Amino acid sequence: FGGVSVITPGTNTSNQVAVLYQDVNCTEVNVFQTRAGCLIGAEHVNNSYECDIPIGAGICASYQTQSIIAYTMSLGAENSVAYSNNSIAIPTNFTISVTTEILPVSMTKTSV
Amino acid sequence: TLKSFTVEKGIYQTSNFRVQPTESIVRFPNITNLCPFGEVFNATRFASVYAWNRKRISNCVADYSVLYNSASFSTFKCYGVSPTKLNDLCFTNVYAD
Amino acid sequence: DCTMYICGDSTECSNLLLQYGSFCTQLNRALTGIAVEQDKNTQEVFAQVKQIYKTPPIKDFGGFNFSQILPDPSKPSKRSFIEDLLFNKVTKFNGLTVLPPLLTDEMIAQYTSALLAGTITSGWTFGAGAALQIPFAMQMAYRFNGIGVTQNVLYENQKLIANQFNS
Amino acid sequence: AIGKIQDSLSSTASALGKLQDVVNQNAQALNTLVKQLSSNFGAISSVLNDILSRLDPPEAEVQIDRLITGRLQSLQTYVTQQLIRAAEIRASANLAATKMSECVLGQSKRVDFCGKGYHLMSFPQSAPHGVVFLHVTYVPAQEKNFTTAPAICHDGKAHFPREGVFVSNGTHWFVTQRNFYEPQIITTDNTFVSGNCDVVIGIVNNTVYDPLQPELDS
Amino acid sequence: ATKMSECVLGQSKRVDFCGKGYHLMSFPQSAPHGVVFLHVTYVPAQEK
Ligand SMILES: *[C@@H]1O[C@H](CO)[C@@H](O[C@@H]2O[C@H](CO)[C@@H](O)[C@H](O)[C@H]2NC(C)=O)[C@H](O)[C@H]1NC(C)=O
Ligand SMILES: *[C@@H]1O[C@H](CO)[C@@H](O[C@@H]2O[C@H](CO)[C@@H](O)[C@H](O)[C@H]2NC(C)=O)[C@H](O)[C@H]1NC(C)=O
Ligand SMILES: *[C@@H]1O[C@H](CO)[C@@H](O[C@@H]2O[C@H](CO)[C@@H](O)[C@H](O)[C@H]2NC(C)=O)[C@H](O)[C@H]1NC(C)=O
Ligand SMILES: *[C@@H]1O[C@H](CO)[C@@H](O[C@@H]2O[C@H](CO)[C@@H](O)[C@H](O)[C@H]2NC(C)=O)[C@H](O)[C@H]1NC(C)=O
Ligand SMILES: *[C@@H]1O[C@H](CO)[C@@H](O)[C@H](O)[C@H]1NC(C)=O
Ligand SMILES: *[C@@H]1O[C@H](CO)[C@@H](O)[C@H](O)[C@H]1NC(C)=O
Ligand SMILES: *[C@@H]1O[C@H](CO)[C@@H](O)[C@H](O)[C@H]1NC(C)=O
Ligand SMILES: *[C@@H]1O[C@H](CO)[C@@H](O)[C@H](O)[C@H]1NC(C)=O
Ligand SMILES: *[C@@H]1O[C@H](CO)[C@@H](O)[C@H](O)[C@H]1NC(C)=O
Ligand SMILES: *[C@@H]1O[C@H](CO)[C@@H](O)[C@H](O)[C@H]1NC(C)=O
Ligand SMILES: *[C@@H]1O[C@H](CO)[C@@H](O)[C@H](O)[C@H]1NC(C)=O
Repeated sequence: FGGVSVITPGTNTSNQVAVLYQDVNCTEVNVFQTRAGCLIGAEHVNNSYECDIPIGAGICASYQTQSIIAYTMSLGAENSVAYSNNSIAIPTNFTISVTTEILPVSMTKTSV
Repeated sequence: TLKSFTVEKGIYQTSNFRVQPTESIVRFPNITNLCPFGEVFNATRFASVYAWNRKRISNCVADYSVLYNSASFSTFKCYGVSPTKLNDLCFTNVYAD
Repeated sequence: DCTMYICGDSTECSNLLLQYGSFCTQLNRALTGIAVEQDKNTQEVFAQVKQIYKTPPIKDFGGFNFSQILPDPSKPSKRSFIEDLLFNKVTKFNGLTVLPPLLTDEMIAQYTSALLAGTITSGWTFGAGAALQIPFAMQMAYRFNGIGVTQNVLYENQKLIANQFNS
Repeated sequence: AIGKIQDSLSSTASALGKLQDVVNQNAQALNTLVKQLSSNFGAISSVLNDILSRLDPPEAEVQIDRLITGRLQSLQTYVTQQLIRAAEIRASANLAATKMSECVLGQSKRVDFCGKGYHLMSFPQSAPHGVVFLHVTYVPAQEKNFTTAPAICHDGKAHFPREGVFVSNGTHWFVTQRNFYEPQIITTDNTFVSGNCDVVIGIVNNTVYDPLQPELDS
Repeated sequence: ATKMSECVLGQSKRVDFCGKGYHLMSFPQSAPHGVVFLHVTYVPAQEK
């Protein structure tokens, strides 16, 4: 036995779904085996992308051109630093950026 | 599960996969001895109230449908167990006062 | 599983729990939010850097030794000796399951390696914005000037401070 | 940047996801509390008026006892998540108050406390059941590679910058502030003398201009 | 998260936020279900 989780995009986009059977092998149940369980209906892709629908154990799913794909999520673009003992990197130009940060403050004063 | 006709993008746990059994295995030790319940119920003489008899019965098979189909019993109230689901069970020891 | 925990494999018991409303649903949803939260908290405590920085093969850090904190390539998992020391000192059928984390130990170690490499090679500039390469002696000169100590102290006692740091 | 903020807030409706999640959690808790009234909790009917109209008190008391037992358990459970949710709401409100006090009313030198980059100021905005901060930050854009040295030999003495780091464009050496390229002639009014060249690792040879010498010569 | 953000990505001037003494810079390390920091601090030793 094991839990059943459905991986789907929004119903506005597509009605295609991907089914994950939690913490079981792909024996009793386009099949991808993960550490989180048995994934059926999602294609396996070598390429890594940003996580959209998290699954577990580094596996994330997304709806891309169309079918549901599964991949190991990327940690970001790799950027080596040209470090040496006699080189400095100093900015020559700057930009002023405005960012938006939202924090909840009040909860609805419900009296029962 | 979401009680809605529109599902947003994400993962949702909905049900639980279970393997259903198809074979029924019922096993009891194959004792062919007839149980002495007939001697207990059909004894010629019963003992007194304070000196109540106690018959320990072991190594037998009893069907208990004789207690059902006999209409001579004016008092039959079973308390701790359902008497109809008795032939499908097995017990350690049975005592008949 | 609330249903399997209370009334596993019993239709009458399931019918009785259906009479009590959605207590079963409430406790599963509560554990779903907790399980999401844990991965979320891991995300803000670890994934605060956009790029994965890697240290150069040259270890000329002014005498500062970082081989004990930097990952070892020989190991299949990219972890340090110290990280292995931490990981070595830390120690069913009733419907209870354990969900694996979204980020496992390998990408956690990769995130820590990226943070360490960015810190060592750039000071605070990789967190402020683009990673700017800085010599480590000059970086520690900035840090010493940040606490009211003149940089001449570092530039006269670099060997002593490196030896004390290694010790 | 403010125009881009306006465009982003007009386009992306999911930017207020935290506030929408708080509202949705409150609505779900209230809906659960409402729907729990329909449960029998072992009684023959979930309608109190139906129980009162159908049964005499000696059995109706047992039935309403089961009903109020289930209802009080549901109610105290609901109160439990209400207190917990109020706890993280209080924590978020304390965090927002600390953020606004240290970030709007002042200039916080904490990294990433007021968004990514070097913090200049922030402006709070009213929101339904929340507050929205617009963090104005200083972010570098364009950079270049330069050759640097920790100290400079003038006459065997070690010179260190009072503020900034020595840079070189390949032929000449300059001193500039740390977060912006602005090369200046390395003079005695920019650097201070401490120690000698035999101690500093990686010291180089240059010429330090003295403004007093042309004044004395003229 | 606050300790890593203001202690690894920068130089905090808060007392005892990154260990006893004058904080300079710190190292984060991976741990099971946690994070462990190596705070490098400046401590005076000999006085007159
Ligand atoms: C620094 O960058 C800014 C943009 O981020 C530059 O400003 C632009 O300069 C070009 C000239 O090449 C103009 O056509 C644009 O209209 C300017 N943009 C704005 C918003 O005014 C600026 O020139 C750069 N400065 C340096 C010294 O590189
Ligand atoms: C940094 O310190 C480590 C020890 O903690 C050094 O590793 C040792 O290197 C010597 C040879 O130099 C070996 O004989 C030891 O067996 C090594 N020990 C370990 C634990 O690896 C390392 O060489 C030092 N690096 C620098 C730059 O000095
Ligand atoms: C480094 O910067 C210096 C600035 O002082 C440059 O020197 C000037 O170069 C221009 C270009 O022909 C001349 O017109 C000036 O007379 C020079 N001034 C001095 C004081 O020498 C130098 O060319 C730059 N070098 C590089 C490689 O960029
Ligand atoms: C800066 O210039 C001085 C000379 O004024 C250099 O000193 C020389 O050092 C070498 C190596 O020890 C000696 O063989 C010479 O005799 C020294 N010169 C004199 C005049 O005594 C010094 O090395 C230079 N510094 C750098 C970093 O190049
Ligand atoms: C569905 O998606 C389209 C874009 O593909 C959008 O224009 C439309 O408003 C969306 N409708 C709903 C139901 O959200
Ligand atoms: C699944 O079962 C097969 C049976 O041969 C076994 O080899 C494999 O290791 C199992 N995998 C998992 C994920 O348990
Ligand atoms: C990834 O590429 C290898 C070849 O290098 C191939 O054998 C493998 O099947 C590919 N996997 C996927 C999921 O495309
Ligand atoms: C007692 O005698 C009757 C005779 O009809 C018989 O049916 C019954 O089985 C006997 N006793 C029991 C309880 O076995
Ligand atoms: C600095 O030099 C390195 C040499 O590898 C190069 O990769 C990098 O792009 C250069 N950066 C700038 C801003 O010139
Ligand atoms: C920097 O390291 C190189 C080794 O590649 C060495 O030759 C050079 O002298 C060093 N320079 C300084 C200033 O330490
Ligand atoms: C300073 O002098 C006092 C006595 O006046 C003495 O107790 C103390 O140990 C001295 N401290 C040092 C650092 O010499």
